[PDB]
This record gives sequence, structure tokens and C-alpha cells, in this order.
Amino acid sequence: YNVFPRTLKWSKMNLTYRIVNYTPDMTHSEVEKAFKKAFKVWSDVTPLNFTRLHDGIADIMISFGIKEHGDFYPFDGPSGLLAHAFPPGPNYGGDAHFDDDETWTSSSKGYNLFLVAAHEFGHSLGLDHSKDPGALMFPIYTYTGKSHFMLPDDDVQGIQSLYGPGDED
Ligand SMILES: Cc1cccc(CNC(=O)c2cc(C(=O)NCc3cccc(C)c3)ncn2)c1
Ligand SMILES: [Ca+2]
Ligand SMILES: [Ca+2]
Ligand SMILES: [Zn+2]
Ligand SMILES: [Zn+2]
Repeated sequence: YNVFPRTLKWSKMNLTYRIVNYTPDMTHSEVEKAFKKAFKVWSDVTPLNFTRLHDGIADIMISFGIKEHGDFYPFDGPSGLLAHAFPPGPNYGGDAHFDDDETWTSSSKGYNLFLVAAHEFGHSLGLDHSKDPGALMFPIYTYTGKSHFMLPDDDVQGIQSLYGPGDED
């Protein structure tokens, strides 16, 4: 027999993702690079593997949309909500949605796609919000302006509590 796991998490280390559509704001290459780097943020500190699918059903379906887009969390035009992701689970679980009424960038203007994606994928993997103002999972977008990204310890401790550290070196 089997009882449901203690925490909400993926039961397999091999996860797949699919970029269903693209924002008008960035080139396909820029968007793909941003998401690849965002997934690497988490795979670098766990035993998780992320493989991209170009079609079909992936564990983490990524899409850009506006207003009503297929769930109970409609977006709201420019400003306000910017993105959301569902926790691990069947069907829409793990999916990540980005509000295309927002401005997405690979720089410091508007919302840095990589940064927001890293945050959203945290949710896709089982992390909720943190009270640490400097954590990636803090609820409010707080771009620091640093030239290099380093996953804050609070997030490292959080994701490893769910999946283990994988290779520690
Ligand atoms: C090369 C490079 C690229 C990008 C960023 C950096 C520097 N790092 C940061 O600026 C940073 C920001 C955040 C943060 O703002 N977290 C909260 C949050 C994030 C997204 C979405 C929501 C809703 C809330 N957490 C950790 N680090 C360097
Ligand atoms: Ca919005
Ligand atoms: Ca899914
Ligand atoms: Zn949605
Ligand atoms: Zn969040």
C-alpha cells in the first residue's frame, strides 16, 4: 500500500518542461535562455533534472497569457499580478503562467524574465513564499542590481528539504 507523501513535491527526479508560447517582448532565444538558466538555479542544488519538450504534455507547461487564460487566476492587465505557478500535482500542477500585459526583459527594466521564472519554478517545485526579505521566494519582486545571481540560503534550505542536495560538489 501507499499513503500520500508528507509534503507536496514531485516523486520523480526527471522533470520535463515545455514553452507553449512566447511573449512579444523578447526573442525566442532570449526566452529559452532565461528559462534554461532559471531551471538550472534549482537543478544545481538538488538531484532534479529538467528536460525541454517542444510539444506534447510536459510536467511544467509554461505560457504567456492575459486576463482569463484557462484557470481560476485571471491576470489583470498592466501592473498588479505578474505571474503564478501551481504546486506539484497532476494535470495543471507545476504549470507556470506569465502575464503578457507586463513587460518582460533580460535586463533590469520591467520584469527580468529569468528572475521571475526562477521564483515561479520554485512554486512549481513545491516552495511557497518566504518571510526572508532577501530570499528568491520573498513575495515582492526586489531586483538587487547585482551582476551575478546567487540562490539565497533560505531558498537552498527550502528546496533541499523537499528533494535533498543531490551532488554536494
Ligand atoms: C545576473 C542576475 C540576474 C537577475 C538577478 C540578479 C541578482 N539577484 C536579485 O536581484 C534577486 C532578487 C530576488 C527577488 O526579487 N526575489 C523576490 C521575487 C522574485 C521574482 C518574482 C517575485 C514575485 C518575487 N531574490 C534573489 N535575488 C543577477
Ligand atoms: Ca498584471
Ligand atoms: Ca503540469
Ligand atoms: Zn494562470
Ligand atoms: Zn510567488
